Amino acid sequence: LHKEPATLIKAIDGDTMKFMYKGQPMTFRLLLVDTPETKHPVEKYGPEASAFFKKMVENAKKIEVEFDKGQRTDKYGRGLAYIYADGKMVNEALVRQGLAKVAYVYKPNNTHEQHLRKSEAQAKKEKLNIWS
Ligand SMILES: Cc1cn([C@H]2C[C@H](OP(=O)(O)O)[C@@H](COP(=O)(O)O)O2)c(=O)[nH]c1=O
Ligand SMILES: [Ca+2]
Repeated sequence: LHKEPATLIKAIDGDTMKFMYKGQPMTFRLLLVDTPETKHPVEKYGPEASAFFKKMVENAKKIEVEFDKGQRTDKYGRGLAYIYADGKMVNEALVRQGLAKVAYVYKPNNTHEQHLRKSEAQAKKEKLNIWS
């Protein structure tokens, strides 16, 4: 896997964002996680997850996207990646706070699954947010 740059245009919710990627605006969706819903007809921790994601990506010097080994987009045309803000994976950061659950684990895009599950298990043991 490799990391590629991208530019933040807008944070949408806990797990979806608009990026300028190779000079074209594109929606991206975090791999392997689900933040609580705030759009579709509001789940507990949805606004909290959304705020955490927004703050982490808005404050970054450098944003990178890392595709996994399979599909790079989902059926809605969203890019599927691990997103890094100054080298810190946002997917893991949300899970580690109990603001997302490991979810949507679709092979072959499961490279960081165990890493994320370990963070989830720590958030759960610490009784954080969704696990509280
Ligand atoms: C994270 C992810 C979501 N999806 C799809 C599954 C869900 O489709 P359906 O909407 O048809 O259920 C939706 C979950 O995204 P959201 O959590 O943004 O709604 O996006 C993928 O196909 N691949 C992925 O890797
Ligand atoms: Ca979601």
